[PDB]
Amino acid sequence: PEIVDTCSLASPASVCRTKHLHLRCSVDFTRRTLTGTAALTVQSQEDNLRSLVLDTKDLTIEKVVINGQEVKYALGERQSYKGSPMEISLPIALSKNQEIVIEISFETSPKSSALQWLTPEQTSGKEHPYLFSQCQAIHCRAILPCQDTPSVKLTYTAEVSVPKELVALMSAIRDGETPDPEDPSRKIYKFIQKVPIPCYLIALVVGALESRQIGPRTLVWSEKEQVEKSAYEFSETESMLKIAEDLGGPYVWGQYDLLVLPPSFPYGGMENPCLTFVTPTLLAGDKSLSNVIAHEISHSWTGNLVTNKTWDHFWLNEGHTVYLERHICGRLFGEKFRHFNALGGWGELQNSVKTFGETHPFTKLVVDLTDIDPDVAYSSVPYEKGFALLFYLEQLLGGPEIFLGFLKAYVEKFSYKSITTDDWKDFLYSYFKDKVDVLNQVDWNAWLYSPGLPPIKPNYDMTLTNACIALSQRWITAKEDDLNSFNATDLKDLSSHQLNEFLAQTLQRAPLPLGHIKRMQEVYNFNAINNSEIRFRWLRLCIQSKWEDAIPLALKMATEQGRMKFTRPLFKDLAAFDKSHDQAVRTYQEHKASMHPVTAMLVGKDLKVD
Ligand SMILES: N[C@@H](CCC(=O)Nc1ccc(OC[C@@H](O)c2ccccc2)cc1)C(=O)O
Ligand SMILES: [Yb+3]
Ligand SMILES: [Yb+3]
Ligand SMILES: [Yb+3]
Ligand SMILES: [Zn+2]
Repeated sequence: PEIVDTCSLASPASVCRTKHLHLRCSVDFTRRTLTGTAALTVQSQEDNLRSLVLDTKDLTIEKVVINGQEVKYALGERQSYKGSPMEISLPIALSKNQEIVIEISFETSPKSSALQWLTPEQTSGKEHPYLFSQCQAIHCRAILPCQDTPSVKLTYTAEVSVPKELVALMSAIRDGETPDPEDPSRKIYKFIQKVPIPCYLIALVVGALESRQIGPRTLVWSEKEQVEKSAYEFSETESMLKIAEDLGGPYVWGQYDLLVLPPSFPYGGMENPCLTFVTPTLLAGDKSLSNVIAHEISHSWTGNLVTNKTWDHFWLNEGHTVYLERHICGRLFGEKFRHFNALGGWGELQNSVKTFGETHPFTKLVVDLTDIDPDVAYSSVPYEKGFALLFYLEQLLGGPEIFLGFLKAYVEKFSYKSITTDDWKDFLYSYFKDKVDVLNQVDWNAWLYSPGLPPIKPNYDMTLTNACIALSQRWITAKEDDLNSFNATDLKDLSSHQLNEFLAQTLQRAPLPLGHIKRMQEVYNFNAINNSEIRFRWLRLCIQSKWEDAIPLALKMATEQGRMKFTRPLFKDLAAFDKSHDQAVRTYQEHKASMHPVTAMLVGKDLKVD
């Protein structure tokens, strides 16, 4: 038995394992480069090892040093999105289990697909620049040479130099600050990560950062003007950490800090160990998007502790994480709320399947990513098909109490390791050996490997959903003589989550007649709502229903923030509406140079330009 990562060009885990990284680097805002040395401790897994291969993407290599001597190296030609393979020739041949430190002096490209450089005018303070990393899935190679695969896990110590008036933070514990020994006006921040992580969890941020304390092991980081709203928005963090510890075992990372990025941050969150990255679009002003925090918190076990071996098995990361997320929200707000969110996720699943097509290879639970850019295939499917499976099994195996017992053991058995769907399923059968017959009733083939909607829908409690269906249906079937009965009172007992679910449900039946959508704004005033989730679905409904007045609103939102879940479909909807098409394409061309590289490439492909 042997399994290879088809997203990596580096030497595989069965040949050699990276065990440690010493990073010393300089952050240069003038050149937009990351400069420095990456010292890799490498353990050989076979006898007679003469050379290894590492991943790179648009990297400049200065020199390769092994034991104080320069050695031979060769970069192969670029294989599109995978980058360029780097063969390093070792001077002394390695036996099984032997270690060598390989020091690579590197410079990053200004166009690194891992990083976004912000000018002062692109930030909030407007006086200092900004940089952030997003390595997931395979962008770490665009920062440093590494085995860019989640099948390898490594500790790391880092030392990064930044201008005196800026703060560096990494996916590690802060080791304190001391001025550069060979310095301009600079500060050299030190970091240590004692826990072995996959390299996609390596992260760096540099900007005019200030912090506020909101929990015993939690600090919110952001620019001065965001720190206030953030401290309030995420107050529930420690209480979420506590419930997550009860569900998955002890939290091993020591510290759980949050960082609120610039609006161009491409995701809801990123579970960078010790330092969760979140979008500023979470700042609703009422804590209502805090499920995203629960999500990143849950990754401290499912994802960061037990890690997908290859990206083919991404669903292990996200399925279990969404499962724990919804349990945190459930234990906080009630079991009925947990069902409401679970049904809404099925809803999102339905949408991804309709969008891709019910026979699309990207709707499979386990996808073959041979010659597929992980960024193109990314969707809600692994999240929600993954949640549905676990949810279904939970109901099948006798409830959440029993299944959370499996979950805890699963985290315990596979902690600090990298696993496949098969390891998971094999452990499932091992744990529930008293229930093998029940497990053989499940259509494993269809769930794991079939496209489309799952072969079976779980059971959902409907308490909080009914009012959403009632109202959505009323609008969807509305005629002229219903329009005057619609009223602000329709919304009186609805939470922001229910409002969102109402719009999601109505969006599935778009377009609605223009007159009806105009009447919707007349009676509900959905334009005045700043909740990003609500605004997003609302503006999509408007654009898809041919409302011209919504064009500048959707244009504003699509470019005033970068979160791909909002930005991409807004651009797509605006391209599909003939009134806005030209303007959508023009707006993207003006904004693309100052957008995030991954977001730019994706929106560009969405729009069929370049
Ligand atoms: N982890 C964060 C979001 C950023 C992220 O997951 N990045 C990312 C990007 C591309 C990926 O690609 C693999 C993906 O294309 C895929 C799709 C379907 C099935 C398996 C894998 C995986 C993760 C979070 O959950 O809050
Ligand atoms: Yb150089
Ligand atoms: Yb340079
Ligand atoms: Yb009627
Ligand atoms: Zn996740």
